Amino acid sequence: AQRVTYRRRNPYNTRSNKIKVVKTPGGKLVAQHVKKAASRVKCGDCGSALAGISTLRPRQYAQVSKTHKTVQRAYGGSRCANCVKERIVRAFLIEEQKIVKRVLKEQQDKEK
Amino acid sequence: GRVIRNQRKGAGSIFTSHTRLRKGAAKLRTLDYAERHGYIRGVVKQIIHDPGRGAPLAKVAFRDPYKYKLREETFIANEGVYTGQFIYAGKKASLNVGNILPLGACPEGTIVSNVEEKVGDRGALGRTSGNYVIIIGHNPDENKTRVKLPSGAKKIISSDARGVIGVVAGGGRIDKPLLKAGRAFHKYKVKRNSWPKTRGVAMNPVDHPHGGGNHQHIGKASTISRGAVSGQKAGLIAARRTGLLRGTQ
Amino acid sequence: GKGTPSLGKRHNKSHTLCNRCGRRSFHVQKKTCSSCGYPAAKMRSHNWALKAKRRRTTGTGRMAYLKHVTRRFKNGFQTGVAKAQT
Amino acid sequence: PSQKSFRTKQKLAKAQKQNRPLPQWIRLRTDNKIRYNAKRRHWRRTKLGI
RNA sequence: AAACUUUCAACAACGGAUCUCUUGGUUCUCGCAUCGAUGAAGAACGCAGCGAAAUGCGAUACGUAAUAUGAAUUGCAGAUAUUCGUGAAUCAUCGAAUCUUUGAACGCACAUUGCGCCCUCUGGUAUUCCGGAGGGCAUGCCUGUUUGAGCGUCGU
RNA sequence: UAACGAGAUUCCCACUGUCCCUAUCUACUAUCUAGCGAAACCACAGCCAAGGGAACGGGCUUGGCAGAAUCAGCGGGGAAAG
RNA sequence: UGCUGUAAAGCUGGGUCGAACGGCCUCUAGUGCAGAUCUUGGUGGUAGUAGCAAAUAUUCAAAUGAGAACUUUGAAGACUGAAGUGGGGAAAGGUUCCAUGUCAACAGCAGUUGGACAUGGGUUAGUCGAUCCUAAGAGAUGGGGAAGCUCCGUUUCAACGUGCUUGAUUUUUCAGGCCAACCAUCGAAAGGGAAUCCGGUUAAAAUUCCGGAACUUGGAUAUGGAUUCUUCACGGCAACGUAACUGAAUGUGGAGACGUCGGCGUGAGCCCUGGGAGGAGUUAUCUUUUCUUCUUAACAGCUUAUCACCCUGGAAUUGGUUUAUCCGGAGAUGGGGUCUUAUGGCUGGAAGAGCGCGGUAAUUUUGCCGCGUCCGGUGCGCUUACGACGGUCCUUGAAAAUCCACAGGAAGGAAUAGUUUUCAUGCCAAGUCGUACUCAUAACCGCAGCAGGUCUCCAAGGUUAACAGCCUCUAGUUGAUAGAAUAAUGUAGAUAAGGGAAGUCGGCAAAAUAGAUCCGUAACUUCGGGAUAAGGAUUGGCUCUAAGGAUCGGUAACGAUCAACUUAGAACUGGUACGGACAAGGGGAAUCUGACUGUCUAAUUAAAACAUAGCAUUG
RNA sequence: AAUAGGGUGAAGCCAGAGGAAACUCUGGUGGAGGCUCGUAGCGGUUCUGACGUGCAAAUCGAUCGUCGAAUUUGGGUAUAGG
RNA sequence: GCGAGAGACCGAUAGCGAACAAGUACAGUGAUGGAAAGAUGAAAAGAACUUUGAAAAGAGAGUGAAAAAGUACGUGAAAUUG
Ligand SMILES: CN[C@@H]1[C@@H](O)[C@@H](O[C@@H]2[C@@H](O)[C@H](O[C@H]3O[C@H]([C@@H](C)O)[C@@H](O)[C@H](O)[C@H]3N)[C@@H](N)C[C@H]2N)OC[C@]1(C)O
Ligand SMILES: CN[C@@H]1[C@@H](O)[C@@H](O[C@@H]2[C@@H](O)[C@H](O[C@H]3O[C@H]([C@@H](C)O)[C@@H](O)[C@H](O)[C@H]3N)[C@@H](N)C[C@H]2N)OC[C@]1(C)O
Ligand SMILES: CN[C@@H]1[C@@H](O)[C@@H](O[C@@H]2[C@@H](O)[C@H](O[C@H]3O[C@H]([C@@H](C)O)[C@@H](O)[C@H](O)[C@H]3N)[C@@H](N)C[C@H]2N)OC[C@]1(C)O
Ligand SMILES: O[C@H](c1cc(C(F)(F)F)nc2c(C(F)(F)F)cccc12)[C@@H]1CCCCN1
Ligand SMILES: [Zn+2]
Ligand SMILES: [Zn+2]
Repeated sequence: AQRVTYRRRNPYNTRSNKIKVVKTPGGKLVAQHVKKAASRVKCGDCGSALAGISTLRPRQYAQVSKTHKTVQRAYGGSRCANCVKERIVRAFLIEEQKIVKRVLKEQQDKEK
Repeated sequence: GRVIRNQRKGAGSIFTSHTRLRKGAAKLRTLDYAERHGYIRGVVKQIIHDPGRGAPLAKVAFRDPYKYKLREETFIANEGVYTGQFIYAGKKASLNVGNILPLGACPEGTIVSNVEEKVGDRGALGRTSGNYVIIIGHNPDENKTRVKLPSGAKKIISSDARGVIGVVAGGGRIDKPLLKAGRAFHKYKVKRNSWPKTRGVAMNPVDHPHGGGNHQHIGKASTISRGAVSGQKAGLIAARRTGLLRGTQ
Repeated sequence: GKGTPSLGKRHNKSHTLCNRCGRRSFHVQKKTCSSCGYPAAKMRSHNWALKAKRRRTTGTGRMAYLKHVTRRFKNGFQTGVAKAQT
Repeated sequence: PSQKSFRTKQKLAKAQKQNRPLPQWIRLRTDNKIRYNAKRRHWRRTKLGI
């Protein structure tokens, strides 16, 4: 079986020196150097991976258009769908409850 | 003779603390206007492990009163504090577990932790896992509060000093035996270079006051004067007594 | 194993070349030359080492400027140019 | 090593230049004393100490 | 009796004593006062028609100018090099220059020939991006200039 | 005191050239040759017995004796060398 | 050659030689050697002596040459045996690389050979590194010490921006506004990090050259498109989709960015294998035969997924479900969708390349031509990458540069007009230093071409549990002074009648045991162990038998087709052999001692010594 | 950055059996441990083997301890002569 | 340091470490340590040419006052050797 060598001066099996073995059209078996895997973009509230967002090494996000980096919704590429829904309902219910505290206080003030 | 290990520790070369994995110092907020006069609300974001520490820490976020900006604080987590909980700190804060109150605002018998010795030092007393400080009494005319410390000592502190309601989490670590030299090795791997310990009587006379002899033995009293000098203080420093403790203290 | 076997593990230089004096006496971790004391402003020298003073002192180099001072003094530190004769 | 600094490589270039035998026309000059280059160096015997 | 060994002599070796010398050393005396930010001493790397050293020199590189002098240099080669002459050779003399990369070493850094910024000129369709040439930007302190700060403080 | 131990020790079973009691075989040496070619050590040297003697001599005194040049071994002596 | 003197010494004949030297009277001293384990240099005996014995091993012929055990070529015999004697690197060396010449010295024999000697040649980058970031750490600065060299401080008791944005104005001046918490600098050729691949080419360089095909960053800028009269786009219930599709200060979030182990799944490379088409080999006889070629990069488009999520619906006769037991009224099963693109498929790249055959041009530089390059299968295989899971800790397993996104709503914008270079295409540019070679039984360090030491990647067939041992293919070496003999004594290795530790301080050394299956296993015990306790039986070859699966097709309890190596049993058979080489525990009864795993006297001590968990005391 | 192949078989989980109950028993599954046999690796017990003017100023052969962690190791960095 | 003149000084193992391409060659990680080594002849006239040899060299010849001066070069002792 054909055996391979590193194509760079680094001789150690580090995180940045991983290789894949490929067969060329010359019939040769060569080592090919592999870039590090990308991680998912994650929600800023719950930490889950966001749907609809491309998985890229961070410098590569400056090359793709805006539709691969966001979702058409409030907080689109930042927070997931469920945490956006949960922010909206919480904002509505609390601000309604604030009015119930304000109006009730006046009645407590008025009744005495 | 030679400089003993006692003395070598103070130069701080291989005996400095191992702090790469630590999660920030655990302190109360700075006393600001809001805590002096009212209260400020924050929310618990994370409860995390701090290597080298037995007690978990709480990451709590607060709004900055004076600019549009979010302030994160590192607290010592009391037992029962959960992520998402609202935390109240200030003079007018309610008596709830995790709240930060002046000691004068807490009734007699209140259990409190991370207590300030002086007003505004951001916490000195009762910080390790399972420990706490008890409020014993108030002296309003002198603005002083009397507390009981984990060691059993009683102390008088200003009533403006703060504490956090509850008991520091992680209590009960020491009830389980370490069982292994390796567990002790992993324990001090994130604390400092204090382990293993060679016994003084196993050395030669250059190394220690206990070294040498044709049997291993101390050879003079192991109780050392408080007025002794460095290189002599090995053994029981300024002991009032020795031997097995019997009866009450 | 402290002799020949241990001598096999010598491949990390303690000193490299010094910019000031050029000796290979620049200690890598201390960033100090053990010979001339670079980067201190003063040159390293000791009265207990007179032979070290001989090796690197005025006159061991080129003296590209002091060489000609005594001739310039001899003519009273002239200014100007020489004059052709009648 | 293959990986080397500019300073090192410049020293190595000068070391090669000085490792040559005497030009034989030198010996013909009036009152010549040098018969050979006494400052030769072989890579395996005496090390450069760079 | 040979061989062998031992002693002497002759010649030849081995080796470098002896003798003769000496552009060196060593001591004494006489006279003089002249290093450096106008960048020293020292370091590195280069430079010749043919050079590795030593010696000299700095991209004007075994040297440029100038003054003096008056026919060489020389191991070989060779003038678009020279002889009753602005003329060979000359660290003879020396007052004008050149003086790489450094070094107290000065934009920042230096185990990197790594990285800025300012001005003038200039190339690529360019106040901004990329390139070239020249000139700049260290610290402590003094005198002065200018622009400022303080209910320290005067007056209106 | 279970478990563990290149720790110290006694006995048993198995096992055997440890022994009775030695023999035989192989490879590499040693050996001989061509080439190459050190070192330790060295007052001078080198056969014994007795004597006397710094009380254990290669030399001295009295005897025994005594014939070139040598090779492989050897470990009595050189109160061998370090 | 002699003479004189008791002597220290003086004189003279002969030879050699080439430039200065002596007697006498005095002066002066660094003034006389056999020794000092004296100093420096030189030279013997020893002595042609010790010795040039590890790493399986060499042989025939030709060529070259004065000369060949040692060079070159051919033939052969061997070995390393993929955990290499193969192919590369980091550290270190520094020209050792390559070609030509060449043998005085060196290569402890030799030498025509060489890492030697001499003369030349040789290292090509926007994409590989350095460079940049920060790590432990190092360290300037207002300063505080110190007689001082300097010490201390770096969140440093300090009036600390070589700030930035626009509206533009040219006037190189302004007008504002926004902030200044933090930020000197150095610190990784294995951490972080913009971007390149394949084919070909040299005596010696190549991810750097040539050919072709891309990519990234920075900039400029035109066309096309998209958007706007409802000003800053539409669609989908939704998850979310798209060629585009304003967005200042400020704020927030994500990526960078992270231990380790376990089995499971998928991919890729390798291994194995059927058919077919070329080529080689064998052919006494046989073998639809033994061997060999049949390949496909970065990049572009479309498509492809476990997990996750959305919609519907409303569950006990609880159901779904992994090798591993979790999940569901906080919405399961069921039905239908969305998303990440890791990875695979098809196409472009691309057959034009490479490969295998066949025919030619010819001393020729270098080619020129034709044909084929195809279709399948398999898995507790090996390695490696990824994935979904599960365990684990008084252990919870970097930082910064850098990039993106969101929140916010400043400002500016249409009616026959501004965008926006986050949509397509087009234009320009990418500096500096390194780059040869060795990486080791000869290029590094051990004084040396020293059996020592010195970090790491790739990894074929058979046997097997096995990356062990043993044999083999590719690749590489055949190096290590040689010849003749085979005493003693050695060193390394074997066997031995009968006895069986009588030897010896002592069973030191050796022997004996050993794999796997089945059986059987005591005291004691901290209940976990002890335990492979002890102690027995079996094992080859051949011919059979049985069991254990997958995919399709409607009492299918069935047929059809395919497919892997495990297990159990029986007959027969042999000089009773058979884990047949290899590989591979001796066991038991007790005492002293340290609980255990762990650690130290590099180079005479590994222990009962040190450590340890547990226990106690002290501040 | 590195670390064959086996043995044993901890919690947790599934099924069955017994019992009035409390609970207990059996078969699987699972894959724990400064566990174990044993390579690489790391170490260095014994022959008191070789060598002992060596291959070597500490090596060589066999035998041996350990081998998933208090494991092994490169580079960077810190500690400096009472 | 720069410029001079001298000596009852030393005479190449002496005198400075160095009379010479000496603070050189070389050693050590480093601070540092640190040698040896002068003389053909007036002049290279440094041996043309022939011959034996693969060559190095030899033998003749030649130059020189001398080769009993041949770049192993003034003289050329002793140990040691033919
Ligand atoms: C009487 N003179 C005092 C003078 O001694 C000094 O006080 C310092 C004070 O500035 C320091 O405190 C200061 O500096 C420390 C720094 C050293 O870390 C800072 O942490 C702190 O915030 C700062 N306020 C304090 N730690 C010590 C006092 N003697 O300055 C204040 C003063 C009043 O002038
Ligand atoms: C008990 N008193 C000792 C006294 O004996 C003496 O110690 C010396 C010590 O100073 C010497 O050491 C001396 O010299 C050595 C070296 C150059 O030899 C140096 O390494 C060291 O720095 C220097 N101090 C050491 N070689 C011997 C001791 N007895 O010096 C004083 C003292 C340390 O207090
Ligand atoms: C060519 N070899 C050279 C060689 O020149 C050598 O020279 C010596 C030379 O010094 C001797 O000459 C000697 O002359 C006298 C006297 C003793 O002869 C000495 O004192 C002096 O030092 C020395 N010049 C001379 N006789 C022989 C050459 N080989 O010098 C050294 C050397 C390397 O061996
Ligand atoms: O002084 C006592 C007291 C005890 C405790 C407790 F021990 F639980 F921590 N916590 C108290 C508290 C408390 F800390 F807020 F919980 C407040 C007042 C009294 C307390 C008694 C308890 C019963 C009610 C009266 N005070
Ligand atoms: Zn979320
Ligand atoms: Zn220096």
